[PDB]
Amino acid sequence: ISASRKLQLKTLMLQIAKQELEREAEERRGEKGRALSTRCQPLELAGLSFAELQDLCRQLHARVDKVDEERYDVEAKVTKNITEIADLNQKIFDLRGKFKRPTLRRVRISADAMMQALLGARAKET
Amino acid sequence: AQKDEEKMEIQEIQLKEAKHIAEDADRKYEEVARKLVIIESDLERAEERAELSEGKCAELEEELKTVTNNLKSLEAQAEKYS
Amino acid sequence: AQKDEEKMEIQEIQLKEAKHIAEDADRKYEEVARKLVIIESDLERAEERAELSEGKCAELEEELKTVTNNLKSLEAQAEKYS
Amino acid sequence: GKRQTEREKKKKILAERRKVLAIDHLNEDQLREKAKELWQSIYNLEAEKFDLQEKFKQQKYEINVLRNRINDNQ
Amino acid sequence: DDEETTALVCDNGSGLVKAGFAGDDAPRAVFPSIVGRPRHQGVMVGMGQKDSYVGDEAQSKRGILTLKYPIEHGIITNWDDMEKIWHHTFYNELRVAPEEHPTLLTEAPLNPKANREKMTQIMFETFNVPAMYVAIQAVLSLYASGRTTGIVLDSGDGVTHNVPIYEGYALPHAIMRLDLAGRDLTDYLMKILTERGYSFVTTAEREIVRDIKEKLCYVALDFENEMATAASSSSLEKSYELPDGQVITIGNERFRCPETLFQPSFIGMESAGIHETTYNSIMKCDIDIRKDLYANNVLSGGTTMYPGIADRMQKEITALAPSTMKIKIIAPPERKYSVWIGGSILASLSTFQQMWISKQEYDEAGPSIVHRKCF
Amino acid sequence: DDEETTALVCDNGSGLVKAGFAGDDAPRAVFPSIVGRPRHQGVMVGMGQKDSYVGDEAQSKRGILTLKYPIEHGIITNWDDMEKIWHHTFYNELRVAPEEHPTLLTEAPLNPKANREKMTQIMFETFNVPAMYVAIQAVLSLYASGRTTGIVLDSGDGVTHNVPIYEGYALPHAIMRLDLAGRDLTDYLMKILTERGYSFVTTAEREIVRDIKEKLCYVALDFENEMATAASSSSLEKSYELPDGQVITIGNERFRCPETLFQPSFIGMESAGIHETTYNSIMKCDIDIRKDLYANNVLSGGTTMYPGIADRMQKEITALAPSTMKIKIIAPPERKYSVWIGGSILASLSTFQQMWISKQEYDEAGPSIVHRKCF
Amino acid sequence: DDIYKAAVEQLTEEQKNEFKAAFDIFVLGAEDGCISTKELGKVMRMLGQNPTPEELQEMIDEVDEDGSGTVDFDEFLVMMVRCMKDDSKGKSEEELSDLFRMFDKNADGYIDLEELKIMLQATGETITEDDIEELMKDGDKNNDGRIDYDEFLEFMKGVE
Ligand SMILES: Nc1ncnc2c1ncn2[C@@H]1O[C@H](COP(=O)(O)OP(=O)(O)O)[C@@H](O)[C@H]1O
Ligand SMILES: Nc1ncnc2c1ncn2[C@@H]1O[C@H](COP(=O)(O)OP(=O)(O)O)[C@@H](O)[C@H]1O
Ligand SMILES: [Mg+2]
Ligand SMILES: [Mg+2]
Repeated sequence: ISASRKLQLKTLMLQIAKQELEREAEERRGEKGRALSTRCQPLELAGLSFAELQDLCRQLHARVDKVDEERYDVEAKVTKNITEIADLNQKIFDLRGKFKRPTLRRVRISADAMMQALLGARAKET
Repeated sequence: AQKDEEKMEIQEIQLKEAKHIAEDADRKYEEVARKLVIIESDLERAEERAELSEGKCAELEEELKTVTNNLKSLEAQAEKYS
Repeated sequence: AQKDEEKMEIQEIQLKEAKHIAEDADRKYEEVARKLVIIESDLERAEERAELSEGKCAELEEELKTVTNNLKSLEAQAEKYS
Repeated sequence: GKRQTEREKKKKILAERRKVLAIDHLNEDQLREKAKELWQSIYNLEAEKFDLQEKFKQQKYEINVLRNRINDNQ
Repeated sequence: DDEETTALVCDNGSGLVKAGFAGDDAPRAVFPSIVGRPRHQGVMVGMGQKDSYVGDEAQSKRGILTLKYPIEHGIITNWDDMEKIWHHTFYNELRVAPEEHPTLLTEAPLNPKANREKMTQIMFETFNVPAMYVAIQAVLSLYASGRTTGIVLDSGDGVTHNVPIYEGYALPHAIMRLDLAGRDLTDYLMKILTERGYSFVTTAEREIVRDIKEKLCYVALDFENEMATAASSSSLEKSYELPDGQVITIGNERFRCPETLFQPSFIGMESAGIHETTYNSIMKCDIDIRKDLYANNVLSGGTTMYPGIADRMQKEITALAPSTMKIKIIAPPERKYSVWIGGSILASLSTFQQMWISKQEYDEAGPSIVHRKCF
Repeated sequence: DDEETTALVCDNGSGLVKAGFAGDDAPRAVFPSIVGRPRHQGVMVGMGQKDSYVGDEAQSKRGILTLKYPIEHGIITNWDDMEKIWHHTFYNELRVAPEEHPTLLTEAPLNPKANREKMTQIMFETFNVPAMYVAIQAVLSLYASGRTTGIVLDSGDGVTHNVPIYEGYALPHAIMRLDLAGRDLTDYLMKILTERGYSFVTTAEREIVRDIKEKLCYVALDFENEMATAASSSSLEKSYELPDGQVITIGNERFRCPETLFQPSFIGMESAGIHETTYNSIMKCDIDIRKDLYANNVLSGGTTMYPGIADRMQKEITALAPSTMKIKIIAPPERKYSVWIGGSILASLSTFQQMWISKQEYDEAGPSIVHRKCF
Repeated sequence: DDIYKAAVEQLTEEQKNEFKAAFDIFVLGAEDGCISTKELGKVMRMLGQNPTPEELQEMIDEVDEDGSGTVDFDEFLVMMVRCMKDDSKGKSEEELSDLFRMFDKNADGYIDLEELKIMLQATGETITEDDIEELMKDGDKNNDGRIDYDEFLEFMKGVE
């Protein structure tokens, strides 16, 4: 309940934030692992029918074109959603933004200066 | 005597500053009082306007109900003559 | 030195006078500010009640206009009926 | 130009990704290196597509949060 | 709701875009169709100022915008702005992606073909809907009344058209389209207000004059008697408070603004009023269905909401028509959204479910598919 | 602090130069902008007598100097003295070399171009700053209030200007700049004090009259009643001790000096007071943003610190304005430094960080760059 | 004020006595031991700063926890440590929003007591139920029962 307990609560919230950041990083690591595991397959092309290899390369190129088309469609949709989200956030900021701008206070000099000012000429050791 | 004179000068400085503080406080007090009177007048005007509007609304409600009843009676008569 | 001590004495007199007047003015100013807050709150409540009454009166007038037009139309219709 | 804009995105992306591909003249080594380049392109496309799907999920979350704050604005 | 798929009943209109899912009673989102770029310079940095406010957002910042409607008279004159309006309607007012919903636009009769073809091309290429269908704005208003015959006068804000229908068979040779509508009445009111001293010029103040017209104007039962009464007594002068104070008093401008409908000579138009183009539209029909059309005259559209028009029009037609026929004017209280309610009903029908223009059909015949069997 | 780079928010003003680093609450050094050469001969040798005392040093030796302000009405009339003032401000009051700090000057609206161009040329050639930006003195005062709309009346000491702003879009056609300000009030007070016997003539005694004006004068709520009261009772006569004794008693000169603001006919100026130029500035705006400007009237600048002005101005505008609108006058206690606080806030913004006039840009286009996109 | 309250609490009894010696240096002549506008104003005039009592009263209100209008020895200590500032910028709003979303595993747009106690269990430290209720009440001024984006932002407003 004390101010020490409030500092403990703040430190606990900071630790929770750090744990969430670590879990986000490990989730990204898992995403990379799963993406590498599930996506494609390596190719061995040693000493085969080279015209047949060329035809297989052409079919793979067609598949790559299809994948690129789908990727570009999803890319355009993602960009449009990003623009819409930016517009909505701008609307929210214009609605309830305003004078929530923080500032700092520096007119009051440190406690040592205040104490030496109140002591007068006595303040020499501290 | 010179020490007493210096203390006297310090006291006069303190006196002048205290007079400044007192006069500023008085001026703030009287200005706030004037604003208070003005707000009182404004509240009185708002009371007047609201009461007038309420009386208007009651009269409008009664006349509306009367005209509605007349309208329904004429509707029935129109259906009969149809 | 005699004159300086006289000045010290009148200085202390002025100090006491000024500080007492300052305390009285501060207390009165606080009371006035409290009363100003009270009256301002009452004024704001009266203003919002007035706005509500305005909206009510507007709605009532719209309804009355509609009903009156329908009434006049049906009255003409009943004249033609007879 | 809207229909032109759709045709333009699709056709110009195709033209950027289309090349004069003559697999006949290439030997085994060049053919396999071209396949490796294609696999690198596939890796890039899949990585950016997964980034896009994660961005899509974040977009849905942001939309929900914006709706909640709109509700809180009354 | 759940599985399944609902249709989007959009209705472009001219002045108010009305949209909503099929099967409801009222449109979900109704907002003016105006796109206004800012016109001043702008000095605050980081305020998040956009380049174009559309829809109902530009009716609140209209003090520093230059609003411009993208639809002049039924036809669409500025395709980029119309595309922007549609995009806003789909994504922000309904929040449903168009990739998973059929659409049912509406179009005035006798409009240019290129407008309709461009509309379908946009809907299929940009928004990429599954299937869209374009319907005439009067047949829907006849649906909403629950009739199957009748001659409907749909006096919108862009254009007033008068489509007679009998037993479900429309008569294409009897459609009388007149270009006087609510916008011309707003301009004429703004022009006659200058006779008292009030000058409205800016495109933003046209909205204020529109509000005055909506709230105060009414149609006189007899014009000359009202002109004589307003010139002697002062029982008509109704006052109105501008968006900043300085109340104004409207005298005999009240019933002179909407009188233009019955005497289009006021704004210099040659044609006859809406009271006589209906009678002419009836007389072009066959001699055996004139009684039914006389008895089932339907009113629709926004501009037919003036207090006292359903009596003036009946009096005028009774004067014109033969004395034996009974003249009845159907004026439902839900006049403004009548077209959209009819659109919802039509989209909710099972028999209609195979009339949509499916996307594969458009891919095979191009945008000119709309004029074909799928009308 | 540490790494990184802070901006210098200087504010030339006319009467008090206010400066300080960006991101604080109050200016670091505030001192009068006067440069006074000695005028007598001087007989002591080796006393270390300089040739010109600037800033706050010349307010202590003013007994043997001839103080002369380098800024008359917003514009700068004596460029060498202004350069001296800037050099003092940078090197002795802040002790930061300008080679490592961006600067943000402020300028009144509707000022001559040559003044602004010379200002930027000096800042880039003599002091050799990295980048400087010039901002209108009213937009900053609107920043400090935390608003985004409102019409701000910034009655400084040189010139009083009244810039209306809505939603961040300034209205350039509604700026009403009037050249009555604190200096003319000082001269008029010095001129009416002669009616009791006190004659102040020397340019040094103008400072004493300024102190009298600051400490004693107040704005009357109703002018005629105060004139009648001061002519019967003696409850207003407040005394003041000159820098040498001989106390003086100010009678009805107390509220007659600042009354010139609301009746500029006292000093022979034709124009209307600050109570009516605000209403005129509002009425030039569009009809739909007048309510917001009425409700958010902002006061700033030093001269608006008279005790009782925020009530007189509200009473006057309420008399002029329509009875329905609510008139509210924002008078923050930190009025004097409002422009500088706003300047600090603007310089601390991230969105603003790319609007500075970088030195390479000046090298490519010359001093006329300030009128260009980088305003 | 909260970080300053924590710093004063972290002082031992000896450090509190040293700060009370500082207090006595500051509060010379104070009747009630509380530095109202009087002593603070005289000290400010002595220092070379020329403030108004509004800023001092706002400093009090940030630290006046009872509503008495005075600044007692504890509140005076917060006034003392107010001479230095470090709680600035509130960390990063984007970081806080992302970590709040991570906290909101159900993505409801608000934080529930269930996920809060789940994260507390993950931390595992001793929990004060009264302080948890106080935090929930302060966040849920609208009385929704769940901590929101603005609610938790104002929880960390001015905090570090
Ligand atoms: N209550 C009303 N009274 C009078 N006129 C109205 C009223 N409501 C709308 N209007 C007029 O009708 C127009 C709206 O017509 P609407 O039916 O929305 O056109 P559209 O067919 O394009 O949808 C407005 O411009 C206005 O001038
Ligand atoms: N407390 C005060 N009461 C009355 N007038 C004041 C007060 N403080 C300053 N002034 C007047 O305002 C002027 C200072 O205005 P200021 O805002 O510094 O001008 P600038 O815009 O050039 O900075 C002084 O010349 C003085 O006449
Ligand atoms: Mg229509
Ligand atoms: Mg200024």
